[PDB]
Amino acid sequence: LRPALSTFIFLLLITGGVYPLLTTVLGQWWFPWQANGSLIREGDTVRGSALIGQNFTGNGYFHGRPSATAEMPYNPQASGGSNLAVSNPELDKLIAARVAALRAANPDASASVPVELVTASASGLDNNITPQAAAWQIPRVAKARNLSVEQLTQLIAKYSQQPLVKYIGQPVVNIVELNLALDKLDE
Amino acid sequence: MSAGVITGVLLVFLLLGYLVYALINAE
Amino acid sequence: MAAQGFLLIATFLLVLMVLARPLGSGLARLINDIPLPGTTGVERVLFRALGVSDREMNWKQYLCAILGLNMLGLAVLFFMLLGQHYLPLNPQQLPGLSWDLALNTAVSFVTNTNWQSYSGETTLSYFSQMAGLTVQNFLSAASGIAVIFALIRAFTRQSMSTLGNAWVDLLRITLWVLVPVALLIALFFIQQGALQNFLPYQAVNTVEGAQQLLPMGPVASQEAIKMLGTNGGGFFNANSSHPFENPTALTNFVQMLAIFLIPTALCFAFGEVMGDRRQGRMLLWAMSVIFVICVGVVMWAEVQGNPHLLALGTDSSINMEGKESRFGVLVSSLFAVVTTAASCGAVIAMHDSFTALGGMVPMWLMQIGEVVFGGVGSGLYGMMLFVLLAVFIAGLMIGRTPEYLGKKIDVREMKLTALAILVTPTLVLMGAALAMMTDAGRSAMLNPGPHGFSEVLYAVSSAANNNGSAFAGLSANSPFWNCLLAFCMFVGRFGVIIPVMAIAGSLVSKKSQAASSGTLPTHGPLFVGLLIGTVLLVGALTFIPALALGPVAEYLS
Amino acid sequence: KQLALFEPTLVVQALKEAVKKLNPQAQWRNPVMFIVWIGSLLTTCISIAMASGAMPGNALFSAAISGWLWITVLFANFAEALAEGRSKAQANSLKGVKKTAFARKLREPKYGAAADKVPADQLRKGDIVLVEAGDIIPCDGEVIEGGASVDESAITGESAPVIRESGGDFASVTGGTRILSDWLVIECSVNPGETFLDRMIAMVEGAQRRKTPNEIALTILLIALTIVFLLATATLWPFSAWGGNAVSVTVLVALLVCLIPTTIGGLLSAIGVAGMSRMLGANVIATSGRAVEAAGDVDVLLLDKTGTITLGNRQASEFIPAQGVDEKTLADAAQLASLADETPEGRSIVILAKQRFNLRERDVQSLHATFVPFTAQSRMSGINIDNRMIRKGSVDAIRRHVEANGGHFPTDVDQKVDQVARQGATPLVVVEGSRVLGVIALKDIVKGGIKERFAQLRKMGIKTVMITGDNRLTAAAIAAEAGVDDFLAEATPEAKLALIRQYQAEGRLVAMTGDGTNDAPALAQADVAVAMNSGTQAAKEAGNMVDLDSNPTKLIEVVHIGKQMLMTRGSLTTFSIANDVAKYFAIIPAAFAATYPQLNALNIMCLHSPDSAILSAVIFNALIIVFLIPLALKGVSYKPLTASAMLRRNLWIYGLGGLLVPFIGIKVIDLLLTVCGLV
Ligand SMILES: [K+]
Ligand SMILES: [K+]
Ligand SMILES: [K+]
Repeated sequence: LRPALSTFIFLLLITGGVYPLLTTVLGQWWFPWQANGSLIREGDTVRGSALIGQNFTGNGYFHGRPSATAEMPYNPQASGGSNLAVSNPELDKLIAARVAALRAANPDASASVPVELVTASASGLDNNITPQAAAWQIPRVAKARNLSVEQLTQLIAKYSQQPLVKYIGQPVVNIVELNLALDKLDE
Repeated sequence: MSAGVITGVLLVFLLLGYLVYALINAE
Repeated sequence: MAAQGFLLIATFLLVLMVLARPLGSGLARLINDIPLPGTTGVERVLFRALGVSDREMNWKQYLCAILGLNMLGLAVLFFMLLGQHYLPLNPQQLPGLSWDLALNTAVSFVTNTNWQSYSGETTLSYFSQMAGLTVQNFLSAASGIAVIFALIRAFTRQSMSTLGNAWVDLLRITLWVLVPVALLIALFFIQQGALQNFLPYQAVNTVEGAQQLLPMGPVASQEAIKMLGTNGGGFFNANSSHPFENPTALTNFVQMLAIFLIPTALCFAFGEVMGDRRQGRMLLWAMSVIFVICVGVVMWAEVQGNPHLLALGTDSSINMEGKESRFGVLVSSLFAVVTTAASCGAVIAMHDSFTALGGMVPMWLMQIGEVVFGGVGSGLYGMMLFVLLAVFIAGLMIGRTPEYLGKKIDVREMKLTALAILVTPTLVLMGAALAMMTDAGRSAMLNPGPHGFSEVLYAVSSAANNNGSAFAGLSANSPFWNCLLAFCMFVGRFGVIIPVMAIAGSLVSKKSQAASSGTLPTHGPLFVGLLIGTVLLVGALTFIPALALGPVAEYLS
Repeated sequence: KQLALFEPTLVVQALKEAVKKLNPQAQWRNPVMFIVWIGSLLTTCISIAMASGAMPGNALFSAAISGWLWITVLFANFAEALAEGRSKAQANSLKGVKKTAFARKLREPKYGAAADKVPADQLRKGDIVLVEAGDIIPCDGEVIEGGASVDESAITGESAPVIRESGGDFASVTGGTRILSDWLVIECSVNPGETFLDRMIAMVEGAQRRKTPNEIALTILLIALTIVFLLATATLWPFSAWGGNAVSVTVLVALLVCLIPTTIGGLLSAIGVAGMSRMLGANVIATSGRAVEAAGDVDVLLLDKTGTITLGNRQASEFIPAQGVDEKTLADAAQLASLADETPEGRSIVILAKQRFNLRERDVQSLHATFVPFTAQSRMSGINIDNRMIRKGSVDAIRRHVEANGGHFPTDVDQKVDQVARQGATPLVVVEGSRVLGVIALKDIVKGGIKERFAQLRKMGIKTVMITGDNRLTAAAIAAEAGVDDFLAEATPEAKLALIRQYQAEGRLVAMTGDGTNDAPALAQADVAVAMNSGTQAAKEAGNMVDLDSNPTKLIEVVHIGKQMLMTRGSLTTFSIANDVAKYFAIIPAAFAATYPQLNALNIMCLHSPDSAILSAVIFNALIIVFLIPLALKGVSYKPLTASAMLRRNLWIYGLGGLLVPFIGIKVIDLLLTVCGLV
């Protein structure tokens, strides 16, 4: 009938033309930095956002979790994850290779590997590792930069968010904010 | 999918059609 | 590790009942047509300047108003995606979609499910997203409540023939339950770190030479009832693990609350209308006991994790693969039970990479009618197809007609709940049968072995039960999967709405009796101990041979 | 009447000939078991082709699958026909009484007329027929002339006889009972075909018994459970054919039958019959199954006073308190006045007053007993056997005829009206001259041990209400002797409809129970209408349930069957649905051990081979139908308890017994196939 169509045309404006507008106006009237991606910038250049995470193949940086998105790792145009199961033998091809690229790449660290540094992540855009794994890969990077552990552990604990309650999440070390500020400490 | 596969499907839909017809009736 | 594993469940339910109690009395007034404080006078304009006569209506007229809304619910959305290229707010140059991918998702957001078989940041523009997939994200969560408002009304009316009015209802759930609650849930996310803007995709020169193109767009508006309406359509490919949709742990704990916010307070609202508070309080006492058992299994099966990681020289056997390190395993294992028992479908962690003993419970809890703390809408009448089943085989072993809240359950109200239950284990046993008989379905698998069967089985189980979760290894961009699901989704919702209104229309013309010396007490730890025993058995005997070839065959190997 | 024969070794031999006459396509009205019939059909059709040429060749196995699935169908029709065969001889225990008669009638409507020789089947309604003593009653009717005692033993099994009256409240006489004492002239009220005995015959003898509306609602679950188990087994073949090689159909039909609730579809047609036969064995004639099934929920019952609570004899005798009159002279001439009281109510004071004295020192008509019957101008019966007059003074006509000579009583008799109010009786006044004897009252004489029965009925939680057309004064002393919950007097039969609709408007189910023609408007509108056997033959027809021994508390034996026809239906569902847990722990590690060998850890019961395990499931699904035939025939016994205290109890036996027993039954039968070591 007639008022049936007359309800939907009113529940097309308030629903998805007022409400997402009203969040957009109130998102930038109060929270200008986060609502635009929470970017970090160097003048005109943009050194990524504080949340997404980059590829850190270089030596003197903190390596993140392996991503395995579509074309390149840490590609935010796929945002997926490696959906390999436990019963897949192709999974052990990667993990035994991802330690073989990391056991003989951190020769002063533990023979054990932190599980975050070797397995993939969910979204493939994990900018965060645990502080144990952040403290695990200290003695190469301090050796690779001629820095001391006692300031680098102090540097890690600077960029270390923790949850409000100690079981809502996990303790978290950010990577992009660290490695961008690792080069500031280098200068 | 051989010739006997589509025989087994139509034997199910005969039974699945019969039990539905029994469910909508107080026979 | 279970010391901080037990505390997570008890914190999640403590805050839940404190928030769902004063919303239960909020939703109680809308069932009895009592206006909220403040909306009086405002609804005098909006129901008249638009024009809805507040005419009471029987169930046949009521059913072709929710269905009638959801026939031009997808007719707009199927045309906003084929004609996507001729639309504004496209900072990229995305074309019009294919007909199979459109019909897969034109069904999918009407159907309270939000199955996403596409990468959302390489498929959709903003106007395809904003005014096409939030306008249906409201009108599917409200479409489920306008059914379940007309079932709680069907237990309190006496010998009448009128449920209520649909358009008078639907203008209250959107304008005064969904919007003013998912506005604060939205604006909390921007503070915490989520995304809300209309900018084009901002390129990045990283700290190394590689570049990346960060997808921006209105997210936190679409994110708020992605969790509140138990709907689960993520803006990106990763439904709840992309950092712009869920930045910290605190957003995650709000989103876990936002799933069980309507279908928990809607059962407290069920206690208010019947008069007996304990009548609805036992119903959570039957849902949440299945939930706590089905979390302690999954948390135990993921602390144990992949056993191969110890042999490969890692630190622990903890299955951190496919889980965001922002979140724990204990938080990820909690979410993947909340998002699958409750028809939400927000993936926080890719469900393939679970252990098969812990990946079976999120595939259990979909297949068992989508009942245990289920979706907005389907959480209560999905349980009322099992309450009205457990009243039958309890009252009949007393020597008594199966009375529930005074209303008797006659033959006409068992010819329907048989046909109402039988929709969801038909399609997950016909679709999973059909997709294993063909080559267009089996070639879309990702993992080999018994787990590759579980990807077919998890997919069609999150189509008839209207979840929206996915193993996501199943590359379901074929025209077979985009149309097999779209059949199995449209029937899995609207083949349950019709035999619930036909139940509800048959329970208004009856007369509620009073309690006496011999009527069975529905409240209490016996009938709850039977209602759990009826849910976990009819959902057990009908899926063990489907699960014993899936992940049980994977786990024992 | 032994009332219980499970295997009388002649019914079961006459049963198997009829069970094999249920195998062809007439089982399709039982869809739970009809799938098992097709399940037993094609497993032969597989094994016959497997015997000559097929892709597998294990014909010695699959012919043993079909060698028990037909046995499962043969056991479902066994229990279905056994209760039907039970009700054959149950009806033939009284059917063989009606055809043993042939009549004779009087052509004038008085006793002592012209006779004939006419067989009893040729009679109709409205025939002046004569039955002298010593014969059997050929046809039903009302007694209009004569009063005698009859032996109602052939139709309901009684040691004792029962008396009758002409034109009072003993108009009930049933064709087939022996007459003992005197002659009776009755007029037939029914016809052959409308016969009270035909009510039991055409219901039992034939498949005309429709399903009750709770048996119907149970099959809808028992269909909907087979709809899933059709899907969740016949789609296991595409689930299994992908990984490795497939699973044979010979298992997927055995798995399909072992999950279908076969132990109810074999017994649901047997419960609905054997429950109705237990009703007849408790001397209660049920018109349909619906009034039995509705009787489990009844919380309000009603009773008549005249005939239902008491024997309907409307008579008593207590004393003669009088100044100057001796206690020895109680039955001096009042007994003679009771011999003058030629009504059968007057026969009580002959009998009931002498039960302390037995002063039998007189003769019938030796002292010139002028037997004057019930008159018209005085409305009484008297005798001039003393020198004075002896007349039964009525309520008002004490002054009109008996104390019409001017002589009256000192005021004790004025307070005897007050003693009627202290008694609640239907009094009779006798005054012989100036010597006022006073009042011999006639209260009512309520028969059985009803005090324990109403106490047993209050534990079942049913309100007891007395309903009479007589005044409030009589209902006081009767209710105190009865022990009813409530009472209500002064009710027309229209007002008796105005109480049933004062409870049916409240949603409750109403159990009217009565005998009279005033009961017949209330009986034809109430829910459970139990008509007494002493009642009028228009009230039995207008009701919906007729007792055979005039027991008012025999509704207790009705609710004890209307619950047993539900407790047996409910328990076997949660027995059979709980069975399927251990069925998957017998089939699934055995059915897929060719394809998935890693499922062998799910074999909890340590079953021997992946073929005998499936054979143990089909045999256990076939045996446990037979071992629950004594459950489907003898009902489920129960303490009369509350709801939530019995539902706890009724799941230890079934909701937990349905789990553990198949974990026992598969172990034992596989051990029987290991000690014998066959397969
Ligand atoms: K999804
Ligand atoms: K559902
Ligand atoms: K079912």
